[PDB]
Amino acid sequence: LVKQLSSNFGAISSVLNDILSRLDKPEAEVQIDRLITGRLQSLQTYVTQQLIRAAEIRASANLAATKMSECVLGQSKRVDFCGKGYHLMSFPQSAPHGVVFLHVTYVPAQEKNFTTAPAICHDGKAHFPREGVFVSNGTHWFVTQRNFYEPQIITTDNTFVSGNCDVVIGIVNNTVYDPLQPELDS
Amino acid sequence: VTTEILPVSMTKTSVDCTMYICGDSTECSNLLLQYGSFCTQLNRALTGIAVEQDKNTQEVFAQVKQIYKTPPIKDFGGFNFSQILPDPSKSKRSFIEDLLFNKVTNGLTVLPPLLTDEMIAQYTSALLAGTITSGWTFGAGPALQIPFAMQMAYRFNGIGVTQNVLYENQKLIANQFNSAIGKIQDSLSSTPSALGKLQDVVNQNAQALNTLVKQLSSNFGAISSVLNDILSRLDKPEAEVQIDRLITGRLQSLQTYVTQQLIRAAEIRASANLAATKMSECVLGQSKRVDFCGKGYHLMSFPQSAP
Amino acid sequence: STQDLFLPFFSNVTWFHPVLPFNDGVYFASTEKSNIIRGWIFGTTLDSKTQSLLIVNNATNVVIKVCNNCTFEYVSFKNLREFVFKNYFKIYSKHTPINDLPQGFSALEPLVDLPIGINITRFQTLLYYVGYLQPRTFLLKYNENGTITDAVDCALDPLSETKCTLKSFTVEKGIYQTSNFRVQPTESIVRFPNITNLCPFGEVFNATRFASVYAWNRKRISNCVADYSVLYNSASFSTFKCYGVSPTKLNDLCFTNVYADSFVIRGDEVRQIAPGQTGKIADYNYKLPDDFTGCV
Amino acid sequence: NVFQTRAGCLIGAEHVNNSYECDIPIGAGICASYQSQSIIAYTMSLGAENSVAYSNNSIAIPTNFTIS
Ligand SMILES: *[C@@H]1O[C@H](CO)[C@@H](O[C@@H]2O[C@H](CO)[C@@H](O)[C@H](O)[C@H]2NC(C)=O)[C@H](O)[C@H]1NC(C)=O
Ligand SMILES: *[C@@H]1O[C@H](CO)[C@@H](O[C@@H]2O[C@H](CO)[C@@H](O)[C@H](O)[C@H]2NC(C)=O)[C@H](O)[C@H]1NC(C)=O
Ligand SMILES: *[C@@H]1O[C@H](CO)[C@@H](O[C@@H]2O[C@H](CO)[C@@H](O)[C@H](O)[C@H]2NC(C)=O)[C@H](O)[C@H]1NC(C)=O
Ligand SMILES: *[C@@H]1O[C@H](CO)[C@@H](O)[C@H](O)[C@H]1NC(C)=O
Ligand SMILES: *[C@@H]1O[C@H](CO)[C@@H](O)[C@H](O)[C@H]1NC(C)=O
Ligand SMILES: *[C@@H]1O[C@H](CO)[C@@H](O)[C@H](O)[C@H]1NC(C)=O
Ligand SMILES: *[C@@H]1O[C@H](CO)[C@@H](O)[C@H](O)[C@H]1NC(C)=O
Repeated sequence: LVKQLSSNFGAISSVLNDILSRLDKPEAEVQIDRLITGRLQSLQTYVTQQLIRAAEIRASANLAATKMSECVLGQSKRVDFCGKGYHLMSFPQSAPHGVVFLHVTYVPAQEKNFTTAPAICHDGKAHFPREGVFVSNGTHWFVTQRNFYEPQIITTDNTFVSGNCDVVIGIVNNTVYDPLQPELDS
Repeated sequence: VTTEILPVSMTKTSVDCTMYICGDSTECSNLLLQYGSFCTQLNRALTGIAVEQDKNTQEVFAQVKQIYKTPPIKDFGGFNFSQILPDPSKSKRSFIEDLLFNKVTNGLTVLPPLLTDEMIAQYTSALLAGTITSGWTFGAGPALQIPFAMQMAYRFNGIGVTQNVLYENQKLIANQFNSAIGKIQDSLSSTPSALGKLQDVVNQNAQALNTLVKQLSSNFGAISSVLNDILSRLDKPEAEVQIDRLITGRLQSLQTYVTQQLIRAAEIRASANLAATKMSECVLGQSKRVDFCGKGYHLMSFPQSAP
Repeated sequence: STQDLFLPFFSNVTWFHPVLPFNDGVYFASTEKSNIIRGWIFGTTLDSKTQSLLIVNNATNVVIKVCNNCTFEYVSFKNLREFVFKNYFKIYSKHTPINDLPQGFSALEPLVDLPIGINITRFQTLLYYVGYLQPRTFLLKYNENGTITDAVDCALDPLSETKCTLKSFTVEKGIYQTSNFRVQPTESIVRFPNITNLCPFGEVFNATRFASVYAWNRKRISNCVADYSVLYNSASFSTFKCYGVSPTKLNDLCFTNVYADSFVIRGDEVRQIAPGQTGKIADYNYKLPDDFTGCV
Repeated sequence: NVFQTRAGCLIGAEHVNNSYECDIPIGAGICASYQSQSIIAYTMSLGAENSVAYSNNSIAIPTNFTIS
């Protein structure tokens, strides 16, 4: 913008005072009009660019406000909205003309292969895990939560019965320990 | 299985301000020097647009660290992804990606996109393979394999339906899914207007270029739109005035073109941000946001590349 | 950023230890200790019958002349003396103590401006390096004191064009679109249809009976491609003139109607065939409009 | 030392058969980088390949985590 003040745009001089000091009215009007046309067009271009850029910035600011709300003031489920991983929390840090979020996320780290099944036959009944998956270390079957290997023994509390053994594809076999039988026996 | 089309990038274009205005002429170029730095900032604007286009594609597709690949054995519990998985024989594009790529049809230069269509296809293949074999885990950490039927049981839990409901209806659900994919094929193959969203983009740019070039055929008040003829018929004091009229007109045509491109690129960037968000929340995970990912309770999403 | 006559960086500066052309401007350095280097002659022939600038720096005084018929007269190897001579006449200079040609950088504050307007094509030194200047665009780095501490020669190599584009002396890593390549046209082609359909001067000039002066014959020539070489290029004619055109321009322009009148006249009265002509042939027989356009 | 790429003529950059993460994007898949040292041009790499050990009864369950 400032540099565009040094351009003749066709006049005899980019400096307005020179045109004023070197010419009478009827001709200085012509030269000054050329200058006015050029400089007006330079302002319009500047202002248009600014309008578009400001629109882009406020899109970014609306996104930043959304991240502050859903991400700092809460705990988001939206994937990769609040960093790579399972979002835990976020902290906002002011920066010149902007904001910086520090997204604290949980990343599963050390993993193992297991054998898995969708259900379990017990007495011609199909047992499914309440929450978790059935895993097998190779010989015995446990039920674990899905995001951190923590095997519990399979009981009628980890699982719920549904249907019978003859419909599910891939069902396997174990005892399903019932905690109350020992108490009824003891 | 519904379909959602989103524009992601425009055509990267660049215009040599001086050829457009003063094409291969020195009298015109020295007259154009008087206008200052209009040409350099036109080029700056267009360059910003082009770099932005590459960033748009990078954000939508390059959301996967590694390049997962489907196992040769395709026992996905009864589901048949063969029509969205890549075609080894063919550009290693899927079947549906092939339908899509078929159904879309002076100083000016066009720049090539940074990611070739082959690499876009590899990206979407990677996302697809990761989704099929690992679930949503590959977008949160390391890809953890899980039987597809069991992954889908998770997703049923996700929408609130007990997971015994899938295992007991696995064959029925698999059949409905396979049938729905077939219908997708048919719906795309038959009617073209489906891809209007993408096709329109192309049309717009093409029109906006034609207009630009057509503006070279206007006097803007000069005695002729042919710079050489103005030059060769008139004496330099008067040829300079006529050429000034031409330069002003053509320069304004460029400014109009560039402003339209900037506004349009803002539209496209908004759409590309939407597409990136849909990729993340909709392909890489399972969304609770209502109607963000099609009508119904969302289970999974499959990304397919298109022009 | 300035477009001016400068010394392209790293160029081959000729070394001497004769007369040299001035093509467009001359850098002149000299590593001196014994100051044999006094002065300069500039000009086109440096021999008389033209004006040849003379400059002498003699031991107290700076004689400067444009000689007789003199139009002007001004008066006023550790020694590295640098000079620039460009054309009116402008001399810049500089002088540093150094301890062949030195790596480093220094500007050349001007000294003199002779408003003489001589024609110079050759020059010689009055008892050193001679460079020539080119129209180059430089990017000069004026420091805080207003001195030129660095320059960039914007056509030295791609990196220099980059720096000039950015108007910066340091380039961050990236790709920058600096210029526009254009394949230049290697030649020109002019094509038109065959050159048939000439105006038949073979009836006017190759006739057999030249009619009377008072009753002069007038035939039409038009709707043709009239050869204009033959009439003005033949030496057979004892007179070829035209009064409204360049007779050596007829093979370009075009005319609506061509008329050709033939007559037999006295040789002496031939002069009376012209626009604005007086006499019996001129008045009573054939009068040419005072603004007549055509030829005789 | 002249290399014709789908984006144009690349002069002064050394074609390479490897592939790296894009350093300086040139276009149509080609990137270039400074790497005795010189400037190299190569087809960019989309990422280290991987293949999840999918099977109809195998599951991988993390046993540890990292807060990042
Ligand atoms: C597979 O599961 C069985 C569960 O029955 C594990 O066996 C137990 O292992 C611990 C420690 O090795 C012993 O203290 C228990 O007495 C074992 N119980 C039985 C019934 O064997 C077995 O260790 C698991 N396999 C692996 C590799 O951990
Ligand atoms: C899982 O356990 C069930 C026990 O109910 C097994 O089912 C029996 O299998 C035998 C031979 O396959 C049949 O003769 C019985 O009639 C079956 N009984 C029932 C109630 O199904 C089943 O075979 C076991 N799974 C495996 C792989 O051995
Ligand atoms: C998955 O779906 C495709 C549909 O395209 C099946 O491919 C067809 O299979 C039948 C018999 O195998 C062939 O006669 C057709 O020519 C195939 N068409 C195509 C386009 O491949 C494929 O068989 C299905 N997968 C399974 C396991 O049935
Ligand atoms: C699971 O087994 C496959 C091959 O059997 C192997 O590639 C993979 O690395 C194993 N998983 C882990 C966590 O070691
Ligand atoms: C799983 O795949 C194996 C292939 O080795 C096959 O033998 C087995 O029957 C499959 N299980 C189910 C439930 O389809
Ligand atoms: C300018 O010159 C003065 C000497 O008078 C010196 O003190 C100062 O450092 C110079 N400025 C710069 C920027 O070198
Ligand atoms: C989990 O990883 C940390 C290091 O990040 C390690 O100190 C710890 O022992 C690991 N836990 C297990 C159960 O291996």
